[PDB]
Amino acid sequence: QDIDLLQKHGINVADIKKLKSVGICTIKGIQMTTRRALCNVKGLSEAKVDKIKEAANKLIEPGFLTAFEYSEKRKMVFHITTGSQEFDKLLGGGIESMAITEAFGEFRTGKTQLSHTLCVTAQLPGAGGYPGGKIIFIDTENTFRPDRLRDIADRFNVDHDAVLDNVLYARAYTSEHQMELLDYVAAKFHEEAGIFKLLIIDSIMALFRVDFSGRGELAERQQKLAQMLSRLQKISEEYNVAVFVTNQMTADPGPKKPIGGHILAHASTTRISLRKGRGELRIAKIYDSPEMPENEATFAITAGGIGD
Amino acid sequence: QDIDLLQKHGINVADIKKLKSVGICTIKGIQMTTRRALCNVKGLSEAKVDKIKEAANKLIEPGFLTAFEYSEKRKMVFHITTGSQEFDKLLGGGIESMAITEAFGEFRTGKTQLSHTLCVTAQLPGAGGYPGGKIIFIDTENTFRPDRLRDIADRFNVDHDAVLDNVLYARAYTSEHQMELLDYVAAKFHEEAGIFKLLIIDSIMALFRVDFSGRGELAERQQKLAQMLSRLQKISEEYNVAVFVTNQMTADPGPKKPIGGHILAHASTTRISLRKGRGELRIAKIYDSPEMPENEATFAITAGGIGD
Amino acid sequence: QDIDLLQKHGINVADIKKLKSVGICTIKGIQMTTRRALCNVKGLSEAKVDKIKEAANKLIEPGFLTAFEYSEKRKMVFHITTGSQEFDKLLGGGIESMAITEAFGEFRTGKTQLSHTLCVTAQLPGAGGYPGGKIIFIDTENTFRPDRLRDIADRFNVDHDAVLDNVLYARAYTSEHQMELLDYVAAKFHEEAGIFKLLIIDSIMALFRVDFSGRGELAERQQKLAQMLSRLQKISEEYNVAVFVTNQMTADPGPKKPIGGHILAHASTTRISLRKGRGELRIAKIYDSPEMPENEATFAITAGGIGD
DNA sequence: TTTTTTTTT
Ligand SMILES: Nc1ncnc2c1ncn2[C@@H]1O[C@H](COP(=O)(O)OP(=O)(O)NP(=O)(O)O)[C@@H](O)[C@H]1O
Ligand SMILES: Nc1ncnc2c1ncn2[C@@H]1O[C@H](COP(=O)(O)OP(=O)(O)NP(=O)(O)O)[C@@H](O)[C@H]1O
Ligand SMILES: Nc1ncnc2c1ncn2[C@@H]1O[C@H](COP(=O)(O)OP(=O)(O)NP(=O)(O)O)[C@@H](O)[C@H]1O
Ligand SMILES: [Ca+2]
Ligand SMILES: [Ca+2]
Repeated sequence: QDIDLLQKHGINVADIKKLKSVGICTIKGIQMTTRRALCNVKGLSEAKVDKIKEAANKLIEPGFLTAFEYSEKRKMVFHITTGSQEFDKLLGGGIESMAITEAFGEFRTGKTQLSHTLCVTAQLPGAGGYPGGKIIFIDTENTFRPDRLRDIADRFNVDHDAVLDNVLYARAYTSEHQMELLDYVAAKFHEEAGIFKLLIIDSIMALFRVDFSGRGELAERQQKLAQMLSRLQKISEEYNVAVFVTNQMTADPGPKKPIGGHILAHASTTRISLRKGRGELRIAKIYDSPEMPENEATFAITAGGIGD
Repeated sequence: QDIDLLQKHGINVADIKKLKSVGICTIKGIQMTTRRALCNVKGLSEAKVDKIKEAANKLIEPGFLTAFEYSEKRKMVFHITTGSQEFDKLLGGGIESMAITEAFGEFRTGKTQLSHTLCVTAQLPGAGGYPGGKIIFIDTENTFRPDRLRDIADRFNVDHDAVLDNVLYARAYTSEHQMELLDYVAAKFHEEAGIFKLLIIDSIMALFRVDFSGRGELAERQQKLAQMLSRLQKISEEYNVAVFVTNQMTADPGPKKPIGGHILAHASTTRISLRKGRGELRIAKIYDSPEMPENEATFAITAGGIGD
Repeated sequence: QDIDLLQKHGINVADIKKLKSVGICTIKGIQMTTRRALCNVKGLSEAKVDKIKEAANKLIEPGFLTAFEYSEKRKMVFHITTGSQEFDKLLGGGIESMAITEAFGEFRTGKTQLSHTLCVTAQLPGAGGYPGGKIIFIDTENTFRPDRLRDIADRFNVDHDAVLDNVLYARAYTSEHQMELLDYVAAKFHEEAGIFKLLIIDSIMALFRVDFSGRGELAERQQKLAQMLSRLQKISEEYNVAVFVTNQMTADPGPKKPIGGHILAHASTTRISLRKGRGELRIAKIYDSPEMPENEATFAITAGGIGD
């Protein structure tokens, strides 16, 4: 729902352009920002504020739904399969939409091999009537290889040009670019309404470790990180996409432990750990999930991505 | 792209000299440093900060590329061959640019024999139209021998004077010099734009083991090390060179294990282990690589470097 | 190369005496110690620290040399011959300066017979214009015999008094004395500038085996040892001497193996093994060397030292 | 909230 539906509610059209200057295009963007993010960042009068907060209430309802009539509103969620059959039974059918799925691993356990398989598998028609669409890949470690996507595209028998032209790409150079680029992701989702399906970020803490070193900067690091994860949760519901996030690990003297404190641990919905086993086999295990229990499976990082 | 393109964007020329006093010469140096590294280190003001961050946006784009149109931007990456044919098929053609390749070994497995061969092989025209250029060699163990480069230069039939005058050299005496010298490497790459090709460091952890001994100094050791590896990754993309890094090993009581924790293991792109086999034959094996699988080969440390 | 050249750079003369109280006499002693070894061991302000680190930069250059112009700076390295002709062709002319040469053996293979020959041979004029000088002998096993040096001094036809007065001697009683005595070696090299040539230690691990027994003290043993070997490498370049080190052996159930783990194996430059053969003949073999290949020779421990 | 070290007989 675009924002032009409010100028017929007595709002000036000049207020429509200034709401687009801060990054608000849809009517749910009004319902997520506070009154403090409009009054004290633009600097308008507070009579100018509730005139567009009253106009947003002449729309999608304020109130309550039953759990039964909400459950049929939850049918638009899809599941993007990962590439192997046992790994989908862990997650319940693959990587869920309207959520943040985080898969951390130690050193070589296939986290950019998993993100390269999803750049091909999310373009194919699959289970539940999922039609497939374009993909945005924000990079952090400089480990995206386009000719590695060719080795996976011949396993599913898809042509070379259709795979690489449906994958956007941008490298974030510092931790300010990781919050700069999320303005261009929200604008890219807004134009082609309903085409994009997946947003893959590589290691989100790969740039926070080196830009906020020490203990005197720990309080700012977990505050610039929490404002990013709340933005990723809002984008994932405003436009109905799936977010996949790679994480790193540290030791624990007093035995590993994921980087990022309780703030990354609470905001994430699904948590997977990849370990290394027999040769080219990896072992995946669910820590945190609202519905799936703790179980294990086995990968195979082959020449065509992740298999069995 | 030099930094003089911003004084035509209303910036004072006095701001150009103070940006050079902290080590920023190119326009990508602006795009990598934060706003906190300019405001809270140098004598500048807030309003003085976004005036040069707005001027840097009137340049190379912020936005997104497709993977297909990015793949032809990835043609400027080269590959420096190592000296033997089977060892190049492991890495995919040799040591890649825009990356950090780390080769660790146990005790005598040819790690300064491999770094002496690259001081000759990266000056010769080779595969993919790679023209060859100068080389910077930062030393840590005091094991660089100039008359050892003569024994390798006669194998490729190159004169003595042309080999030794295209190899710079500096010994780092302590772990502060390893971060001091990387200012002079960035200045040396900046003058002759496009001549240097390789940056070889010897054992980067040979000075961190003895300057930060104990467990009360483990937290500072892995924080001064992470700020160095992020600088090596930035230099390797700002000027399009290849970084080669030697590492040592420790035991593992509970069987070897490389020195340097998960921080060196994540920042490195390619990981090679050299073992000792039959006599003068060594055995190389890939652990970590974004594209190449785990396979093995065989060396021969001869009198002319590494052969077959 | 004394430290008085900094009081003409605005430094107080009272700072000159406190730098001598911690063992810094030459300008290269500033270039090897960190900023943490001056700030947190003396307890000065950190404005007092960079005032002498800026004053040390108005001196011998920071920067880069070519390999050709460095190769003529490597002409001051000498070679101390061992006493037999075939054993010098292994090492390339004898025991090199600016390095650490370690010769381990099993039980009776002539390691204090080799260290007694070098107490005479390093006082004689030899190849490459090497003039000969005084010798420091740190003992660990109580096996230095002065009247054994007389039997070797008549083979080279040198008088008795000139041999014994050019050999200093001190016995280290425990593993704290091995780090205590290296303060007096640095002071002895500093007074007669250019007279001393050799520093012979006997078995450096003969006192670390008995003072750190167990596995609960293995982590401290290899950390007090690594701080000693980095001090021996720094002294060997600060004053241009040669270091010779004797080592012991252990078994290997799962066949011998040298005592001292990967830390002694990496810091050592040249590694020789002495085996026993036909009667009074021994067999020497190179393991680790940056330039010489693995080859064998034969000794003869005669009544006048090592011969052919 | 952050960060792994180190072979013996
Ligand atoms: N095409 C391929 N076929 C088979 N195995 C591969 C292939 N590419 C990579 N591998 C293996 O996959 C592992 C590396 O995968 P990768 O996704 O890079 O792990 P990673 O965790 O991302 N590395 P890092 O970023 O440092 O944590 C190594 O074991 C490689 O040998
Ligand atoms: N003057 C000499 N003439 C001939 N043989 C000698 C003489 N002195 C010692 N030896 C022999 O040399 C061997 C001892 O040499 P030595 O250098 O002490 O070995 P070592 O390894 O140092 N002993 P250790 O310190 O316990 O390992 C024995 O075989 C002696 O018999
Ligand atoms: N010119 C040469 N010809 C043949 N073999 C050689 C030559 N120079 C060295 N070697 C051998 O190469 C090995 C040493 O190579 P080197 O690169 O020093 O290993 P390294 O791992 O760097 N040693 P380290 O630094 O302690 O780990 C030994 O086996 C030597 O015998
Ligand atoms: Ca990765
Ligand atoms: Ca002895």
